Amino acid sequence: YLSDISAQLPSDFVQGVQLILPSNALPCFYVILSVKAAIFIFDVKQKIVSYLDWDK
Amino acid sequence: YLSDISAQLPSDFVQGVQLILPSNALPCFYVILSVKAAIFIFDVKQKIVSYLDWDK
Amino acid sequence: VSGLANGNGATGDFAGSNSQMAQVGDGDNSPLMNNFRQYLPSLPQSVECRPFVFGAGKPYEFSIDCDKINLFRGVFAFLLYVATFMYVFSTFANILRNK
Amino acid sequence: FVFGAGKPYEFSIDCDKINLFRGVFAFLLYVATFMYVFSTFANILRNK
Amino acid sequence: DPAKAAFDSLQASATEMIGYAWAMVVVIVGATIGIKLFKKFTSK
Amino acid sequence: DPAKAAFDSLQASATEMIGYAWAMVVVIVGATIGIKLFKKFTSK
Repeated sequence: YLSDISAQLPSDFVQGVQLILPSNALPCFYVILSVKAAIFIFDVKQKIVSYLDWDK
Repeated sequence: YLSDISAQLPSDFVQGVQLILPSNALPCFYVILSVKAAIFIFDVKQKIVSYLDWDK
Repeated sequence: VSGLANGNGATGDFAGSNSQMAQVGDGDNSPLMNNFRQYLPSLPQSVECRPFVFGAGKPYEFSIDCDKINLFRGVFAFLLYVATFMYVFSTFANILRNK
Repeated sequence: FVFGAGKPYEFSIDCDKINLFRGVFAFLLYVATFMYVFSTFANILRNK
Repeated sequence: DPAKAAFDSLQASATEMIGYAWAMVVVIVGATIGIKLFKKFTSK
Repeated sequence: DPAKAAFDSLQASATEMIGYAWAMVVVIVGATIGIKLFKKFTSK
């Protein structure tokens, strides 16, 4: 779905962002995206251990 | 993850915080962090008592 | 059923799900959630602070200086770390509370 | 858009500075959908 | 017309200043939209 | 130039006052950011 609803920041609104941005800004964002993934693997793996109660 | 995204409050914005802060401020924050822990032990221990229904 | 969770493998009738469970992943790396990463919005990077000059050459020339902007970047860093520590923490605590 | 057709006080809100807004507005709508599709796949087993 | 000359000078000057202003507003609006995105990504 | 002397004095005075102001704003902004953090920690 995400292929045709795509747009990029105009080139005039860069000089702004690159005057305010700290160093830990983008690094932080990536963390918020890695914490998500981790929780999805935990969830899938927790539901495969519950299939051990189907043989009783 | 929390080791490289680390930053500390600049030293000029202290004189402010130390003019407004009550006495029960930081003590309260710690409570909000202890209530969290407690609920995590309750949850883990409540799921070990449900394994008593796997032997039937 | 233990080998499709340990990541050791399964041999038998459970030998088809050993390729479906490789797509799920292990740790932080998930082939399924890395498909979403070629389509991430391109955000600009971080450079050192340069001044901005209003009115180059004219009697009315002034410049927004960097000394009072560097102080903002200091407070801004802090308020982004505090807001991530209070997210990582609170997501470990409520791992069994189905959010 | 033209305010005051024909009169001495005729002015027009131009398109050059409106086309720039539509540029930033597109971006801020894609960012807000990518961060919705993503977060709904991740929490598919967390009963929302 | 000693007035026409004067009125023309002041319009010229005004046009120059509006140009410098359209610059400054794009630098500041950039910054504001950039603080608002990062804060959002961070807090539910 | 009895005017040059005067104009110079007033600029000197102005510079001094801007210095005192940059102080006051850091004390008040500190306080405001400190009330906003504590309230957040307390209410979901």
